[PDB]
Amino acid sequence: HMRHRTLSSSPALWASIPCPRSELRLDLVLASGQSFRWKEQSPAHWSGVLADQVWTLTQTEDQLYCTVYRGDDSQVSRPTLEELETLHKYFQLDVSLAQLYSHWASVDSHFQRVAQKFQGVRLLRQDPTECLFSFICSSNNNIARITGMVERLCQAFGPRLIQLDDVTYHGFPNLHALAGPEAETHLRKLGLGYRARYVRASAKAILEEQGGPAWLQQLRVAPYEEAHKALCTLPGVGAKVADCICLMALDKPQAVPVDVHVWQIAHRDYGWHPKTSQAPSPLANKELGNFFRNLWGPYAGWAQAVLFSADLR
Ligand code: NI
Repeated sequence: HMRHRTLSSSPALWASIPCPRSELRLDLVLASGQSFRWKEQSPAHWSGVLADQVWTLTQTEDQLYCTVYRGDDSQVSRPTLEELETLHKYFQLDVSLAQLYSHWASVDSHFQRVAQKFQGVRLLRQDPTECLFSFICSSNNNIARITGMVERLCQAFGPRLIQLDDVTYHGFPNLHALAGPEAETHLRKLGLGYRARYVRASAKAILEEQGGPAWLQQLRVAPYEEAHKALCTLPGVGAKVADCICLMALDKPQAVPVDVHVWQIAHRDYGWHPKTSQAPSPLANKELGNFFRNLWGPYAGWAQAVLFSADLR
């Protein structure tokens, strides 16, 4: 029976990445919303899956402490350099948040007030497949419910990696696993509802009509507007979901997902109304997304995430 680690209960198995807490708050970032796969299994210790490894992460004011569970295969040891470089990339630590916050507050009076309390909110750089199917599950859904759908989906379809205490960790499934003749039926038993059909159909579509997961990497290299349009050809992927994926997995920092909640924030906190009829809609939604890119600049999606974190708490 292997156990989740804490920094005190096994110090020899942890490795540090220098990182001030003003650049990264784990409790604000790893909290369900961007990813649905991290859980605080003991206080201040976040455990979750990256690719095919399980990690536990914790931090001081100055350091990000990391430990990785490779399975029953290897002898237990500290994270390697390359494994740490993965986390560095995952948290996009090359991007200075202090500078971004400063720039956003300079033209946005409301962001300034809000951001004081909620520093260290950045965007994870997520796997496109995981991101796509997680956000297909997000339509007309809440975070708690999405988290359950995603976990149950991984448990039924993805490979087992390891078990820690009562938690069995699964990798996110590949396209082929989600595309089969039984997939939708199974996913309905897991409670996805109508979302079940879109998961299977989008997996099939990518495989049969786009040339497999290599297509998702091409979108990572394509410009935001083309990637966004391409994603909107998938079953169940409209503007909000395409924008989520653009921002969180295809390196498009200007992508700004718009739904009824963003509409709320914008109207209440920014006084925004559409300069158009509106008797929400796709053109009005895009206008709101344009309002925020106009206001915040090319990292508008990142600024939005700060506000979404502040509102949720
Ligand atoms: Ni009004």
